[PDB]
Amino acid sequence: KNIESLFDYSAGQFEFIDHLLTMGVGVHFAALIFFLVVSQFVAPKYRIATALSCIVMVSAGLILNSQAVMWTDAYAYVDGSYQLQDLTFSNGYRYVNWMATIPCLLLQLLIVLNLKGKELFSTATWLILAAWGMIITGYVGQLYEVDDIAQLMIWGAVSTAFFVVMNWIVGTKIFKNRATMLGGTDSTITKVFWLMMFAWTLYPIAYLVPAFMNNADGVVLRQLLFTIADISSKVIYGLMITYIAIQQSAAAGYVPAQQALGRI
Ligand SMILES: *C/C=C(C)/C=C/C=C(C)/C=C/C1=C(C)CCCC1(C)C
Ligand SMILES: CCCCCCCC/C=C\CCCCCCCC(=O)O
Ligand SMILES: [Cl-]
Ligand SMILES: [Cl-]
Repeated sequence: KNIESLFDYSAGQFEFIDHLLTMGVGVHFAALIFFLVVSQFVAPKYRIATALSCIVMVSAGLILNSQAVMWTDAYAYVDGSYQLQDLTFSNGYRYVNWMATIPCLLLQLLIVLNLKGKELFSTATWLILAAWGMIITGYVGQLYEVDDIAQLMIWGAVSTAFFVVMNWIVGTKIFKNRATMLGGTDSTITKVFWLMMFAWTLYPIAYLVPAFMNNADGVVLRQLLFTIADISSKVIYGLMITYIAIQQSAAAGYVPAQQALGRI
């Protein structure tokens, strides 16, 4: 049901996609160790924001690892090209993983925005419901990326509605709570918003690839877009969230944070 299954791949195409996924694994698990070691310099009220980056690194790293092995399982070099065998490859498992990873990305944002208690629980709940609506409708949509492009487009429009509303909740909370933030991170959090708008928008572009580039090179392009998007939305994002957490920790008087920033 996926466009990947439609084509044979050149050695170059096949190996490049393998390398993209493998590099993806390496970057996320390398970042994992960084987040782990810097977590001790985060104040208790923000430390979970850095823990969530560890959780996202392993979750994302595992899905990329799984995709890479699925890729090599599904294709074998036969008569001069990589051809589909008995096992299958699908990006559908990425969508399932987003059900977990996107709530984690959203939660760590709410934490460094200094949301607490009732507002935190209510905002997270609405955000996660919007996100799940987006992911589920998008998942249904990509079931038709070969059979019914029109249906892909309509489910995509519904998903985009959830996306836009989710982004509005995010922006509203960011620009409202920006003033509460310490150590100059009121400025930093503004860049985080724009990073999210940029990086998360790469995913619907990848979703539309079967509509505007239904060939083997389109398959490469989509994996390339996912790679840019994953690294930006999880790793670069996580680094900014952790920076914000440490900076606010230091400004709040947490001595390990002050000491850590002092060494650099
Ligand atoms: C780490 C993974 C992330 C941040 C994934 C984000 C995914 C999206 C923003 C997906 C958006 C979609 C649309 C807005 C329309 C087409 C269907 C989706 C689900 C690909
Ligand atoms: C934050 C951005 C992270 C970027 C990650 C992607 C790094 C590698 C990017 C690709 C370089 C272009 C490779 C040339 C493609 C050759 C075409 C092919 O062989 O199929
Ligand atoms: Cl604290
Ligand atoms: Cl993920």
